[PDB]
Amino acid sequence: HKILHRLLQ
Amino acid sequence: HKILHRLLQE
Amino acid sequence: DMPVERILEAELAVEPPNDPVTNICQAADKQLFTLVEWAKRIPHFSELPLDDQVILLRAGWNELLIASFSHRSIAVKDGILLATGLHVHRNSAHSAGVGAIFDRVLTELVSKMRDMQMDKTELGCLRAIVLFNPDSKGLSNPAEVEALREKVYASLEAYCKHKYPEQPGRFAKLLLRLPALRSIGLKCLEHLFFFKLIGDTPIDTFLMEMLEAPH
Amino acid sequence: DMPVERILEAELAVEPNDPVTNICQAADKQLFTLVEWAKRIPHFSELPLDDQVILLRAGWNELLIASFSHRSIAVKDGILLATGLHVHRNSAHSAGVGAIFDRVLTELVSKMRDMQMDKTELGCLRAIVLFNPDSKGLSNPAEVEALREKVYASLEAYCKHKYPEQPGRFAKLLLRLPALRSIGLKCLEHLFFFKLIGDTPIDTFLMEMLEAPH
Ligand SMILES: Cc1cc2c(cc1-c1cc3cc(C(=O)O)c(=O)oc3cc1O)C(C)(C)CCC2(C)C
Ligand SMILES: Cc1cc2c(cc1-c1cc3cc(C(=O)O)c(=O)oc3cc1O)C(C)(C)CCC2(C)C
Repeated sequence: HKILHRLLQ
Repeated sequence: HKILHRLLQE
Repeated sequence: DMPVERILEAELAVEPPNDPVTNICQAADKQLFTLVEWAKRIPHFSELPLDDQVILLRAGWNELLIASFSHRSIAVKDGILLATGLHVHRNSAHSAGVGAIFDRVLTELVSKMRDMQMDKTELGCLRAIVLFNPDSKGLSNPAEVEALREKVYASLEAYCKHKYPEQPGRFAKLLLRLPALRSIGLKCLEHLFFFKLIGDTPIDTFLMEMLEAPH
Repeated sequence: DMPVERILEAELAVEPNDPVTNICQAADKQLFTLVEWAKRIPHFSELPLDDQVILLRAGWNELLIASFSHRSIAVKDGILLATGLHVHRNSAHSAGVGAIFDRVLTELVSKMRDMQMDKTELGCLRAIVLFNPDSKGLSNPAEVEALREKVYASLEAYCKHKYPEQPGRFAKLLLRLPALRSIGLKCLEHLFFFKLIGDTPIDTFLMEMLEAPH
């Protein structure tokens, strides 16, 4: 979930 | 499908 | 035509030592016979070619039947009522190694049928929509099945608007349980394929036949 | 409130030999764009971050299979990847995934084509998927359910207004969601298998989507 978190802001 | 064909007979 | 009154009578017509799973699996086998009777009372099903009747039932049986026992279980707290009369509680499903799948039935199906109070006509239409699945492979004529589906869903929409005129969302909401029903049926099938494989769980003849590869 | 004009703009805002490794590269790429798309859907960005994560992790494959399928409507017997590559049916078959590929074709692309599903309609379908209240771990399921209800009420009203001759169209749109659900699952099983055999390259975001939760 690292990448997704970063993209979510 | 043996059993199902039989029951579908009518 | 496709009258909801006939679909409903279809429903009403067919209504009925401790691994909890082997009881669950006997019940499914038993209700596969009754599923055949139910199908035959849905309008126009019996007019379809016999091979098509077979295709539809072999693709839909699990969805069709998970829809029925779920709706029966609406008044059960945290459990399921099997067509045998046996109540199976979620603790016992957990204790037997299938708690996750059992809870999805509970949370995505039983309890949502309860909160909306899905009625028997509505169920029956849902199940007719499932039965008339035009994406089923090998159908001699997909269009005709699609057309039967279209008629089921137009009669449902009209039943809903007349009977629950205060709930303009109700129709959509009923149809929007079909994706959960789809995934729950597949996830259940994968369990069954696993039980057959390990072989420590009795599976009766019709259930077993439904688990065979196609011709 | 849930205006279809906003969902539509979301759609327009994000538009762009083992055939499988190309297919998998496209998926990883569009996972980034899916995040951008989701943020433009009304009220999504207002939900708790953890829920945003749950909805995307549960819906991504369905969300993105819907997108490339709709793009592929004018392709004969194939799909158009966001890379620009057209992948034909014969090449999917030749690579060992012909059966799953045909189900995308027959159950999704072709039905989108026959009904001429429009971009607002797609967007609404995909919003409906995104707001999936059955997704496990949601801090508040009711709220996501409510966002879903508003999407499908706006869609219904868009259909009745724009295609008033077609009283069934709305239902028909929603009745693609079961096929989408199963095609998504069956495609995930293939991906878990590619990962396992370890042949096919899988880029980082795709791979992250294939991790176990937490
Ligand atoms: C056969 C079957 C197995 C399972 C489950 C259900 C069934 C199952 C039971 C009935 C009962 C029925 C009944 O008592 O009315 C029925 O009509 O059809 C079924 C179909 C089925 O797949 C759940 C999902 C509840 C838990 C997990 C396992 C054990 C895989
Ligand atoms: C990643 C993936 C794999 C497969 C398929 C599709 C995908 C796949 C491709 C895209 C492309 C995309 C694109 O080019 O627009 C996309 O946005 O999301 C995807 C998600 C996916 O799961 C099909 C079902 C077409 C054939 C079988 C396999 C090879 C398993």
